[PDB]
Amino acid sequence: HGYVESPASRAYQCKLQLNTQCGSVQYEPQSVEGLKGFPQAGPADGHIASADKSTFFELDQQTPTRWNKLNLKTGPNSFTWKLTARHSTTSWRYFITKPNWDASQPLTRASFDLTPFCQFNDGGAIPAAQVTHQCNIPADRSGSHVILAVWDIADTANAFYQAIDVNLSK
Ligand SMILES: [Cu+2]
Repeated sequence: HGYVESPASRAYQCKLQLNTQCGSVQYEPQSVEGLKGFPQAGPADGHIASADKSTFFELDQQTPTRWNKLNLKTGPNSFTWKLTARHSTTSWRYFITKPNWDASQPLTRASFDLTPFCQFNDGGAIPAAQVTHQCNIPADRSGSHVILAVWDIADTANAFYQAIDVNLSK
């Protein structure tokens, strides 16, 4: 269990009350857990941000103004997870929406570039309670986008899904 605390994920911003009417996830942003195997398997289209758990379906809403967006620059960024339970880990992956994705429609695999812009494969090692990855957000993205951070667990069928709402500039 864990969440991306910086830049604050959509679920974490629900706990901080930067996002409103998120439902149960406000009280458990670390628990956005579904099956691993994304994108070949994993949470169904339209239900990625919720990890396809019905109680988190508020996170599957998508309008241009629904979610509070962090104003980030492209290029070097840092993504920091807070882990409330440090599970044997397969990988951490970071995906970003395609340049011409539609912020008014549900998030699907077609919304995202399915090649993650960076990936860290831990080989089952136990991570620390705070994990930070440094990657370059692609420069060809501008304006409103969603970054999907995915944590694949090595010794279960599960993964944690952390959508992050961003507004990108040079
Ligand atoms: Cu856990």
